[PDB]
Amino acid sequence: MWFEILPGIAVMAACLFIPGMATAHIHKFTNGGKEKRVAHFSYQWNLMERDRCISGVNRYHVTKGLENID
Amino acid sequence: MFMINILSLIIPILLAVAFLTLVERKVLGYMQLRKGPNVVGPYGLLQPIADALKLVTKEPLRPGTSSISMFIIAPILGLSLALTMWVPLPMPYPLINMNLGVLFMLAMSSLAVYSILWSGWASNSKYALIGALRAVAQTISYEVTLAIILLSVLLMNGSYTLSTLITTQEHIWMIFTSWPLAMMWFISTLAETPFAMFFMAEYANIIMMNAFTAILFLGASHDPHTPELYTINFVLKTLALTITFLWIRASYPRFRYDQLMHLLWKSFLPLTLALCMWHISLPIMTASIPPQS
Amino acid sequence: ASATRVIQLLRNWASGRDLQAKLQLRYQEISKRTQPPPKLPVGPSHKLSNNYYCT
Amino acid sequence: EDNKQFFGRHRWVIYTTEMNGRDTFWDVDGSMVPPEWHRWLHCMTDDPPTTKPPTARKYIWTNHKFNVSGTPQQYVPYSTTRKKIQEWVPPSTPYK
Amino acid sequence: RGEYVVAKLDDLVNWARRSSLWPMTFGLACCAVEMMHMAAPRYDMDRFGVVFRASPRQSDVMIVAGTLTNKMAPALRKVYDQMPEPRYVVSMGSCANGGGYYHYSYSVVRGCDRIVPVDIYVPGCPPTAEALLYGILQLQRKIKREKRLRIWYRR
Amino acid sequence: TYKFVNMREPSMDMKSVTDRAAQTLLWTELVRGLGMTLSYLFREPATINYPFEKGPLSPRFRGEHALRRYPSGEERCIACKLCEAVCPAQAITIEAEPRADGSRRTTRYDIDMTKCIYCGFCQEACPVDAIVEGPNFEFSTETHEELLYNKEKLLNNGDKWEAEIAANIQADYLYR
Amino acid sequence: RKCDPHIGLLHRGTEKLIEYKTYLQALPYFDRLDYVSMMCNEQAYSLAVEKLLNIQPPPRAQWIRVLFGEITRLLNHIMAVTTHALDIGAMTPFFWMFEEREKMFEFYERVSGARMHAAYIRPGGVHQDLPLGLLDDIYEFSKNFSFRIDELEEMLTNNRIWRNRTVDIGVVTAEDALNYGFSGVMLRGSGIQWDLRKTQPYDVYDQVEFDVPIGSRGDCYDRYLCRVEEMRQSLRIISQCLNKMPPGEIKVDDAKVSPPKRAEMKTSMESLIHHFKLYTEGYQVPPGATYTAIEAPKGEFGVYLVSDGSSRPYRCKIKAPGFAHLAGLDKMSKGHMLADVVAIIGTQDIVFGEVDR
Ligand SMILES: CCCCCCCCCCCCCCCCCC(=O)OC[C@H](COP(=O)([O-])OCC[N+](C)(C)C)OC(=O)CCCCCCCCCCCCCCCCC
Ligand code: SF4
Ligand code: SF4
Ligand code: SF4
Repeated sequence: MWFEILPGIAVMAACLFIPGMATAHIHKFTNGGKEKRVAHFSYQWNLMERDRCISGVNRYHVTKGLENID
Repeated sequence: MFMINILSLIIPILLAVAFLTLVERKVLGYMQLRKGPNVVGPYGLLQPIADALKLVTKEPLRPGTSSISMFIIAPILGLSLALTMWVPLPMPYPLINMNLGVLFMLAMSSLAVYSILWSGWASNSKYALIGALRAVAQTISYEVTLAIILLSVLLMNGSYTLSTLITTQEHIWMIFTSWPLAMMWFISTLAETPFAMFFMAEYANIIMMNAFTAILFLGASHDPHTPELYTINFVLKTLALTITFLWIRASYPRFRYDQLMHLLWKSFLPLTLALCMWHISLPIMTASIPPQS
Repeated sequence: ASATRVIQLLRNWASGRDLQAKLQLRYQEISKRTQPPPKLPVGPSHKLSNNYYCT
Repeated sequence: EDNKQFFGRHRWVIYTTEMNGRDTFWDVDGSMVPPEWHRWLHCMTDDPPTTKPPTARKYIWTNHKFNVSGTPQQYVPYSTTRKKIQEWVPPSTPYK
Repeated sequence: RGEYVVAKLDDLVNWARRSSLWPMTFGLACCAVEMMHMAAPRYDMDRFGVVFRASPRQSDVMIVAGTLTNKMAPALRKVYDQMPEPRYVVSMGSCANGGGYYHYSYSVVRGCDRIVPVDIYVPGCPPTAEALLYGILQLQRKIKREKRLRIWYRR
Repeated sequence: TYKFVNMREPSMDMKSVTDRAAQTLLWTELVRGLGMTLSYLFREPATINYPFEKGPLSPRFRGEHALRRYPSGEERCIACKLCEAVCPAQAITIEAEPRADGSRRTTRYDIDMTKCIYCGFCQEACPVDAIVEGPNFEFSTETHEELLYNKEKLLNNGDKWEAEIAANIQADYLYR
Repeated sequence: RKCDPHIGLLHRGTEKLIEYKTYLQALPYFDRLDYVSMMCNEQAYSLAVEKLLNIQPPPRAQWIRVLFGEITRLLNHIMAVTTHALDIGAMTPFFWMFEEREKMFEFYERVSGARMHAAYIRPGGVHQDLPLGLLDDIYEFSKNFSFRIDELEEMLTNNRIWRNRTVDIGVVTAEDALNYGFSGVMLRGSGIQWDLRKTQPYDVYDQVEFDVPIGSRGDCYDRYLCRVEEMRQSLRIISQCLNKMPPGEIKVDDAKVSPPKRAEMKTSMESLIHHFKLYTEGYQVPPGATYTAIEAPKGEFGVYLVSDGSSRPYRCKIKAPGFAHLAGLDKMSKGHMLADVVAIIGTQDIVFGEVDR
């Protein structure tokens, strides 16, 4: 019957699904919460380098808000 | 862990390349009153394993008049390409957010012609020589329609950054603004697409072309917090397109070469130019030029 | 036959033709496979008189 | 047996596990069907042996055999006739 | 034990080889169009999964169907040479099996055997669809009972 | 009585040319092709499961041959040699002999199964219904020698396929 | 520029072994001649032999011959178009229609007992009777057959890619075609108003109503249209045939040409003697030389049979329709691109069974 196609499509749908979910989840992980900041222009990149420098632990995703300044 | 993410893409795509074949045969089967693979495992679930390990156990005969060096690097490029354009896809968040992703996709996908060109030359047979010649001219004819469609599409997008496509569509599917181009684009994708490899190379091209068409024309809403929404929508859209891609595989007599060139250069290229002219002035026409940044 | 109404109106619309009127395969429209005994007819020469093969 | 299935699929089977000293759990062929039911299964009639068994006769096999090719029990042909031009029998004696 | 491992690897390999054939069909005579009738939906010779054309190099079993005349004698033998191992041929029909209805003709080799070695002899004139599909199943079981890896370890 | 198959001309009114331009610019007859096979996709398949069920046959089916015997167990063959004479591929070779009892039946009966053509002339030639083709068709082999039948194998099949032969000939002796 | 075909790759000594087999043994060769259509070849051989024998079949036999003659026409025309469809691509009509051929094979199975090579039509009529309930299934399939053929047309008639690959690609003019010995679809495709069933109605074809689908232009698309309308114009013939099936004996009442009934054989001696002699040497055909041709489903199939005056044919030459058709392969493949040649043989409708003899 025509619905026997679905077991065929379902597994590859999972096979196609895994790359998307894995990339999003590892982005959340290796960047610790906030997604991987995107630097399409030198302005965003030097922003990121400022974040890495200001973190003091060489991790751009570490953010120091109002508790840092005096 | 970034390396793990690559294997978390290449292998499942490789399996995805492996596993839609049973979808093809059973869709193509059930279409013609047939059943498709259903005796090997439940509903042919194990049919892909039934063929792959058989193929790797089959000895790869090599023609006597074959240049081994080219005969083994042409599949190397063919697989290397077929698993490389999967990397910049804006699927939730792309592995590589290249600011020129569309250009990179085109340059590296247009490189696939070398594999078939080398295969025909390295094989060194009368059949292989013409077949390579026919395949390449059919292919090299069709980037000009590919490039113009994508170029003219991207005027209302904003840039070649593939991630920006999601922001552009958001409200409506982008087909509603360029549906004359969608049929223009979709048809051109059909024709552009050792022997054990060549299954994998063109086949990832088949799904990725539809994945590429999915993001381009039928976008989705990417919620910043929950990414699974875009994952399901992207997969569902690229499945419907691929089913259509095989829907037409067994629904038309195959094109003949003289019409194949005639169809493009006399009925596809001139109309593609007009639509590009329509979509280059219309953002200017309505003061709706998009932001690149 | 089996196929529900929802699948039916999909296949009628996609084809544009009423396929349920006649199917390409037979559910119960055939002759019963075994048949009652027959009685074959006779011909123009199964007579005993003026059937001389010479004429 | 069914009537809802279409013609050619209305009557069907799954096979036994043991067939004359041969396990049958994965492999299947069409020759284990006994003749009495071979008529009913192939839709050649409509009276199963339960309803209409075959006429009992001595020479009819009491145990149907499936196809045997590829096994130590094969078939091997041979001349069924008798020897002709029989070699002249020589006597022995010592000699003359 | 290494004997157990070679047995499992034997079973794993041929299970594919008994489920993924590709028939290079030799369309010659009424037995050949009868094959395509098997690939028709009524019997579905593609559900087990062997493609109807399969091309020359993309093929495993060559179904010799039809009368084999000396006209085609060298063409098939050169084709059988190009068929990569493991390669099997199933002689279909009385004409291809021994000659059939043209055994005494001047322009036909009596049986496809005299040209190539055959694994399965399916009889018929023409053989009924399943009668050859059963023969394919017979070749399927013939692949189940091979000792390729087992013989290598034994040597 | 003859009927033209291509003499229609396309009307040049605005409606028809609009139909033609709409037909090609945005493909419709091709989309109609998609719709037809889609309806075919949402339809039951006609593919039977072999050998779990097979296509229907008829009582007149001609397949693997088998000699028969009388209810007494006495063979039907009388070595009248009719089947050999009519056998169009000369697959019948038989030799008779004055059997010791006095019934004098055949000594040899070899059917060259790979020469036979399953034409069914042999059964209709026999005046005592000795040689018949059983409904079996799955009797393939891996050896040429297996196909070449003989009197013993023919008798064995008659002992094996007897329910079908008796029943099929019972459903057919009025027909032929 | 060159279109000389290398043929004989199937050739068997058909005529040579016909010279040594008796007429009854000669019959199965024609079933094996065209490996696309079986039964309509028996019509040609049978019609020739009865004409020499000066024996006509009973009216019951005549209608069964035409009924199975038409189902053969469907059978050949399904295979011809579907194989035409396959070589271009378009595998779906190939599968969908081949499902229906299974029904007609079962019809062949029910009457003759064999799937393809029926050997059902013999000099003097049909050997076996029509099984009870057979014509109802013919009515069942025929009623549903038209619906399938519209599905073929719906996918195929207006398809631009098929049409464009089959319009004006391969074309032969009226005088070149008719001079080349063409027949069947090609004369009708070129516009020639000729058809053996209408001009010289053999058997019972005089008492039936149908039309001959001829067309203009002469290219292969119209030949494709000619076959399709033949399907419908065939379907009306079976519709009238099973509506007007007369009651009578299946074979001639002449025991010297028709073997007696089995009951007669085992009861009356002259039945036993005649069957004995009919199955040792058979009837002796009086000397003569007739070329009888019929409207074969693919063309005009004829046999030129000379009779020695004994129980064997002196020489029987087969007029293979494809043999004349393939002879013109040069003419209908002149100038067109290489990719279209397979289309030409697709519309040339060459089966290797009879062109290679
Ligand atoms: C204010 C409005 C501004 C914009 C207006 C734009 C113009 C109006 C609309 C024009 C027509 C529609 C757009 C162009 C379409 C193509 C035009 C063309 O050349 O057509 C004729 C062309 C050529 O037709 P032809 O060759 O028969 O005739 C062309 C004309 N001559 C004879 C002179 C050469 O059609 C094709 O090429 C047929 C299809 C080929 C591919 C086969 C598969 C088709 C599958 C279809 C179903 C799937 C569709 C998927 C769509 C996408 C989904 C994501
Ligand atoms: S065995 Fe019979 S059906 Fe097969 S090719 Fe030979 S003659 Fe034709
Ligand atoms: S069916 Fe076979 S054995 Fe019988 S007469 Fe014909 S060729 Fe000879
Ligand atoms: S099988 Fe019949 S025809 Fe042949 S020799 Fe025996 S009795 Fe005579």
